[PDB]
Amino acid sequence: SNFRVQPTDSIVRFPNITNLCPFGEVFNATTFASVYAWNRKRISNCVAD
Amino acid sequence: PTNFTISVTTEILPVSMTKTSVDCTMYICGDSTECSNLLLQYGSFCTQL
Ligand SMILES: *[C@@H]1O[C@H](CO)[C@@H](O[C@@H]2O[C@H](CO)[C@@H](O[C@@H]3O[C@H](CO)[C@@H](O)[C@H](O)[C@@H]3O)[C@H](O)[C@H]2NC(C)=O)[C@H](O)[C@H]1NC(C)=O
Ligand SMILES: *[C@@H]1O[C@H](CO)[C@@H](O)[C@H](O)[C@H]1NC(C)=O
Repeated sequence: SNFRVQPTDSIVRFPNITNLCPFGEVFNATTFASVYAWNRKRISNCVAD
Repeated sequence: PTNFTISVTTEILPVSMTKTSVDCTMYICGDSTECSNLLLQYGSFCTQL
């Protein structure tokens, strides 16, 4: 069997996204929506921190 | 009978088949370290094969 090779390094490759996510315009957002007419919004081009 | 005949016939027989070998860890885990460390608290189902 194989006991002779152990992986050594670990590499990461992510695309070049810089602007952070709008957590603060969907999180304080003076007025929210009623539950029976809830609000749906798409999120794109984010570094989700 | 008053005359005869010489007849040549054919018979075909298998004698052997192919020889194989299986690596247990490479088939199950496949160069993973999280696996093949969980496949050590299982039993001896890889020497007996
Ligand atoms: C026992 O059987 C054999 C056949 O297994 C007989 O032999 C055959 O004899 C005949 C007559 O002699 C041969 O016919 C000849 O054919 C040639 C052309 O191929 C022709 O030029 C001749 O004029 C004649 O017609 C036949 O070919 C021959 N077969 C073999 C394989 O030799 C044999 O005569 C029989 N014997 C008894 C005791 O009946
Ligand atoms: C709501 O979030 C926005 C985005 O950062 C910020 O500018 C604003 O001051 C916040 N309002 C309150 C009351 O925190």
